[PDB]
Amino acid sequence: MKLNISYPVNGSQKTFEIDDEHRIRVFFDKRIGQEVDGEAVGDEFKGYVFKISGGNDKQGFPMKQGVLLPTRIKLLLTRKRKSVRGAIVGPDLAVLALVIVKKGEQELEGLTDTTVPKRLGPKRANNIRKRLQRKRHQRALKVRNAQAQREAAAEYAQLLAKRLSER
Amino acid sequence: QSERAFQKQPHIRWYKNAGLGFKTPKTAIEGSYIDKKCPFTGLVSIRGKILTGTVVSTKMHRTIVIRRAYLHYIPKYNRYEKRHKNVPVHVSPAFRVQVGDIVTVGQCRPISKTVRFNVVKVS
Amino acid sequence: AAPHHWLLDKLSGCYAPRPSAGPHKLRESLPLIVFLRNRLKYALNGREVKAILMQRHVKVDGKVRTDTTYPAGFMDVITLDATNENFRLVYDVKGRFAVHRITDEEASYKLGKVKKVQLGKKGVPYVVTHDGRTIRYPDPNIKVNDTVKIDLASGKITDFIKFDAGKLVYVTGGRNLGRIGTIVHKERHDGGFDLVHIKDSLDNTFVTRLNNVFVIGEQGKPYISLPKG
Amino acid sequence: GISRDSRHKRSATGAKRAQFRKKRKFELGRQPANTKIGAKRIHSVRTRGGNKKYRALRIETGNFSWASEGISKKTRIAGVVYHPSNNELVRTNTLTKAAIVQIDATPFRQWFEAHYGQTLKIESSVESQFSAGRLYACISSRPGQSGRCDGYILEGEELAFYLRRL
Amino acid sequence: KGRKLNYSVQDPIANYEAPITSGYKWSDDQIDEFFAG
Amino acid sequence: VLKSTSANDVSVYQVSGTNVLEYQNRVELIQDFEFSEASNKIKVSRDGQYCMATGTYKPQIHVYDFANLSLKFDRHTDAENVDFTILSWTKSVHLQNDRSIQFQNKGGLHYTTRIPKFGRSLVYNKVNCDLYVGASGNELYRLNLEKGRFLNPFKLDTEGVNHVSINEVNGLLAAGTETNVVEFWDPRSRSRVSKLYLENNIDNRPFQVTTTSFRNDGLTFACGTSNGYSYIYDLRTSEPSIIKDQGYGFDIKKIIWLDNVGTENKIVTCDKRIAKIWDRLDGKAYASMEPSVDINDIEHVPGTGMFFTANESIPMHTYYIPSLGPSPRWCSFLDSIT
RNA sequence: GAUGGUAGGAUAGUGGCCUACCAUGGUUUCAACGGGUAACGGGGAAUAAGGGUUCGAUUCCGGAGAGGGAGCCUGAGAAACGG
RNA sequence: AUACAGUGAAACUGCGAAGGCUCAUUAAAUCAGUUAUCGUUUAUUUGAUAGUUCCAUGGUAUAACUGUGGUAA
Repeated sequence: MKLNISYPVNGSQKTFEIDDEHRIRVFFDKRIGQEVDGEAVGDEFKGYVFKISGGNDKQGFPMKQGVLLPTRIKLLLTRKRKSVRGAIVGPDLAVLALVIVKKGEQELEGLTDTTVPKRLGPKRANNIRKRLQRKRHQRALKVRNAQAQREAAAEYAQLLAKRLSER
Repeated sequence: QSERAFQKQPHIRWYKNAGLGFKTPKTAIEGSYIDKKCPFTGLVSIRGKILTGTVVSTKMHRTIVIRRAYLHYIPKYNRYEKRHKNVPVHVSPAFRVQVGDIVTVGQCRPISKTVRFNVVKVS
Repeated sequence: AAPHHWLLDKLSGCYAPRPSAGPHKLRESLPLIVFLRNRLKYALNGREVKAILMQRHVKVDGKVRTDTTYPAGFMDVITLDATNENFRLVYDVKGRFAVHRITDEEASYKLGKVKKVQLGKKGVPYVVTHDGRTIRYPDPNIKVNDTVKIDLASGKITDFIKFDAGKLVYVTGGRNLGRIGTIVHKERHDGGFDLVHIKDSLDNTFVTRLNNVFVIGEQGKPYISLPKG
Repeated sequence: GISRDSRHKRSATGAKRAQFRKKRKFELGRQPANTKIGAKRIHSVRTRGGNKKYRALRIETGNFSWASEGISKKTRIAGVVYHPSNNELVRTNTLTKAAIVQIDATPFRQWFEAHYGQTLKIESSVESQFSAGRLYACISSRPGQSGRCDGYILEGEELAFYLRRL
Repeated sequence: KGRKLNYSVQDPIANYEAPITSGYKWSDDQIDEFFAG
Repeated sequence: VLKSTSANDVSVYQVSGTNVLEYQNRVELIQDFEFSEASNKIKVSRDGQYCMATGTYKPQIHVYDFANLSLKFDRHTDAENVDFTILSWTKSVHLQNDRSIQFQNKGGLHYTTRIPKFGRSLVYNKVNCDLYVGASGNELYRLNLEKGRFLNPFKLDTEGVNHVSINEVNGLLAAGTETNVVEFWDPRSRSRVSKLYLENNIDNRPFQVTTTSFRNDGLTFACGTSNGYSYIYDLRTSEPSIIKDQGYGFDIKKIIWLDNVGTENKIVTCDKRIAKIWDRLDGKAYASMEPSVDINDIEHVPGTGMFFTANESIPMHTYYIPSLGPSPRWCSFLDSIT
């Protein structure tokens, strides 16, 4: 199997082609979200814990989180009949995705000891932290719209009053 | 004058006038008859055209079957074959129309599958 | 593919210009392309009548309204800025759109038949016409088929012509479409063939409908000027 | 529903050989949503542009109107005992227009005691329900079209007008 | 009583299902000695 | 691990409840299990898959494939339904709230016929193939699927019948009327055999029997009421019974056995809000299945310990009991998650 | 549902358009209802031509169909040539 | 022109395609005009048309993008 592993806070991710499936058999019949130990997948990474986060099997088909039935099934997604592998991992995964949420006993020259930075700082004002002439013009046009319309309406209602007095 | 459920009443005793040269009798202004689809109190409003003729049958209630013979200038066999027409019409509280009885009707708001006319006059 | 009213020569094309939506109906109007291009011939084709519409010479009913298929119906005063062109277009005696030339004090107004008077919402009397000028507050004695006179600078009714026996009426509709003379007879029926009847040179008689006729003035004094021959 | 057209049926002359047409969009008969009592759920269906139509199925908060003063106040629903536009409709206890349904009249008690002082001029066979709690009231509004349950109370003449029936 | 109880024969349901020979696993004598009383 | 409600020293679980980190540890079993704000009636077919759930507004048919964990289709039927059965696989017969009857096929809507009066219940006969339909009045009708005729309708008492069922191993036609009489007809003779009367000790008002059931021994009969009172019956001293008042007691609608799985002599009762389960020969509650909304009816999947309700909310609840039995082969990791 | 009445449902609303109840109606010799084609032809459906007298300009034959019936969705407008 | 500044592959966007073949034979029910809809829907065209306020600016969650990959696709 191949194991994709991601250390999210440092920003690191790498795949590891692990053969010798009795190392793999710790993950078997454990669906998405349930944690795992490093102790029964490896010896050189002990004290390790990985939250699984899906994985494409051979024939490339993804698993969506938490349905049932670790074979493939035909569901309705974003609505048409798409084929989707079950959330439970068994013997026939090509890659399996993992998030390491605690470093254990050995440094990794791919994951721990090497890291990438972020993209770019914020752009919004409140995101950087954590117009008034338009406020003049809006209020002035609003009070002028009132002093035009609400006076002109009564100014022809008084002409109706003149027609009613003359009639 | 109440043989059915569900508050047989006018729908807002009540009285109105369609105008346009057709009288409303005094029991149809102030009387105990409901006038659900008789256009003088009614719920319907008047429009369209007004047709006149005698009757054939008034067997069922709220069905006035008018006859209407009219002249048409036939050019084909150069003689007038005589016309005949039929139209069902709802009642009014002004005349129990029997056989004969040339009456007229005004077009309004299809009531059953085939009636758009309701009696407004008897003479 | 054309109507009869446009005075459209047959050797013109294949597709006829449908007018767009607007004040008047499709069946009682001519657009600006059939007005300017092939009737009084200020253009030669659709490209240059769109060019002068983008230049905005037209001032129909005192507003510009730059559009090719704008449905100018009855007596919308087409105003053109260059050479002070003021055109009131009415019906002739054989169904077409006779476009009379008028002057500025006559194109400062128009008239319109009232269609209905309503107590619509909030106690406001109400009046509509064939271009749909919903203008506020006429007198209570506006019946149907009377004639308001629009201001054409603001929208207000300035003068009013009452529909009664002995008024000068214009007939636009049916087999009497475009006749003037308004007096042999009056006959209001109760739903059809109801009208005031119109004379001829030998004072002949004619039948039409109420909605297919509308008043333009008095017996000898219409304040509209009319073309002659 | 199915249809709204005379083409599937016979006229006043007795014609035949129909075989007419594939039915259009504008013969649209939707399903009859028999509105019941439940928790308030209104389906917001579309028609004719943005003409949203409120199709109520499980409405409760009926605004029923005190007749002699015209006081439309809020109450619950119990059940319809008589409605012979379908005599099985009262067997199944739905809620349609012009039905006579029962109401616990406790806010009408509150309004009477609030704008008259004392508790109990009004008719005796509705004073019995003033005492007990359940009064008869007939639905005016259309939950299948406007989605609401409004109605008017039974007061005297209309009361006996229905009580002699059932 | 027009559409009410048309005692006619209808086309698609005339062979919609098919019967069974033995049917009840009991006997009819077991019916008689089941609810004699 | 899904949470469990408190009970009498026993555990139950719900999947697709009104409440059912949770988004990323979702425990959804059947995708698109939600209707248009209510539910009419759900039942599971005789074979190991293909459950059918009737609709609420623009009512549908909603066949779910159990070996695909999702929806197959939704045939929007013409009227709102009350009762139906399934006739194996693809055929099924329905009757709506109006007096009309639909025959769904693989293509769907094979016929629409009618009955002269408004109907309330339908059952099918496996032997000689006549569906019996109970309606309002003197009238309990037949539609035989052999030759499509009509049969000589069974003459009832005054008001009618709320439920009809035939016995399976021997065919004893039940008909739960309004005047407490159960009106057993014989599917052989087309005549009555008995008119058993139902009694109590409280006698609030003249209750009407609404639920009838049998099982596959052919000797007992489960009876209901319009009051929340289960009843058992045998031929052995058929005048008394054993009774079960329920703590809320409006109208019991679904009483079904456990006659094909282990932990025997147990029966499920179900009224409008609660569904409980108790044991025979004592009348003591094994468990109960209290949801957060009312119940339109229920059903129990055969061979295993799971239940499917039709309720008045947007989804339907499924109830798993890990002491009545296991979870089935298509749900065979429910025992691994909880 | 034939003909109408009362009420509800659905409607964009009128409407037996659909359902409960009720009445036994309605069209017709003053042509009901039914019979077919030079109904690949006809009805102005329209232009007419300065001599062709039923050739001589056109809209429409009827409704459907996007492999086959069924169900659903979108939109000012649809039971969509494009789901 | 050290927070933007022109060319611009590929992505969101506004719109485009805005009306095309064959098959079974309907007698004013297919069609044409006309009456009406205070019996009704309506984008666009046009004319009109808004008065409730107790002790200097509001929140994370997704793209495009990077990076690790699966699958014959």
